[PDB]
Amino acid sequence: GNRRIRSVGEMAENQFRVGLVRVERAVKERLSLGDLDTLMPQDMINAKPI
Amino acid sequence: RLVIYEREAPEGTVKDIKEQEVYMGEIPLMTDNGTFVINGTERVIVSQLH
Amino acid sequence: ATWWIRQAITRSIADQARTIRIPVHMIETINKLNRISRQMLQEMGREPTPEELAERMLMPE
Repeated sequence: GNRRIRSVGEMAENQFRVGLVRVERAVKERLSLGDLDTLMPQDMINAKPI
Repeated sequence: RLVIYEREAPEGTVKDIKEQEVYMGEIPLMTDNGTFVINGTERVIVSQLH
Repeated sequence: ATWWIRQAITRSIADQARTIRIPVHMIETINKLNRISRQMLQEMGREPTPEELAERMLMPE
């Protein structure tokens, strides 16, 4: 009852989450200096990190 | 969705550009039999007990 | 001093920070490639082809 069972789905959920925190620093970081209408939600969020 | 709130609001946005489906990552897919193909080789993720 | 201090840091990092020393022009080239792969990673939806960065970049590619 104190022993819980994980499995692939849960593990991947955690891993994808980690991608989102390390892209988060970037998103805030860019939104730090950003020009108004030039950037879009692409130039910020990367692929390799997530 | 990127929203920018007017500086010294009442909070309202100058412009919000909605970036259509920005691509982040490729997440792996599970076979009909529950294995994954990582590099051309069938792999299982063992459930963990904690 | 900011210019001088900043000049010394970068010029030092470039010079002694690698196990195989590389000329300065080599370093700048590499960074230029990383930048394109950044935009081009998600811009392309997969990632730039090995010859993709070649045309964006001046050189023999």
